[PDB]
Amino acid sequence: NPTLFVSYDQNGKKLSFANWISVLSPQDTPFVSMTGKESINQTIFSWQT
Amino acid sequence: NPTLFVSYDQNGKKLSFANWISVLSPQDTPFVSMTGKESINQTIFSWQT
Amino acid sequence: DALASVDGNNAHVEGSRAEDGEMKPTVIKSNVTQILRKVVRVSDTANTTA
Amino acid sequence: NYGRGRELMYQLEKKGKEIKRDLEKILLSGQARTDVLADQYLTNSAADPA
Repeated sequence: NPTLFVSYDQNGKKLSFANWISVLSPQDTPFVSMTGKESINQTIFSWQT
Repeated sequence: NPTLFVSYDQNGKKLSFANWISVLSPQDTPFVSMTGKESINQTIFSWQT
Repeated sequence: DALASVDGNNAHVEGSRAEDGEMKPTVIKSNVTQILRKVVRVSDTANTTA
Repeated sequence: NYGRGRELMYQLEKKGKEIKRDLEKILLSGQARTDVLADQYLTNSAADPA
């Protein structure tokens, strides 16, 4: 064990992480943002023209 | 699609060290604690019998 | 952690030009957990008998 | 670090205790004096100018 303590000699350390995460992903959904939703009952829906 | 994520894949996993240190180094000092100090002025001290 | 090696023979002249003593760092000791599981698969008909 | 405040004072406290160990082990040794005076301890004044 050296008498002079150096950074490379330390064993107990606190990594000090960033405390968060950078996702950097796109979540825009321009089409779904518009086109108001509508609720139904059956698994099939129809309309007349 | 694994059922659950296991610890082997956690990119975090904080160290969770201990907040103390154990030192098994005796410091009894029986003799020194049974002598009594006495200050002097010179480097060479003497006494007569 | 631990203190220095077996002590003794510490006599230094008034001027010695200290030679970068060799203090040593701590020692890291780690362990891992272990899972203990006990499963019981009992029927329902048996859970009503006497 | 985890169980340390600073690497300087922490390393000093160790030596502050190691020196006590060095002292007692020396007081109980069989080491003799170092009479550099060369037969001039008999005089309070310094030894010959040489």
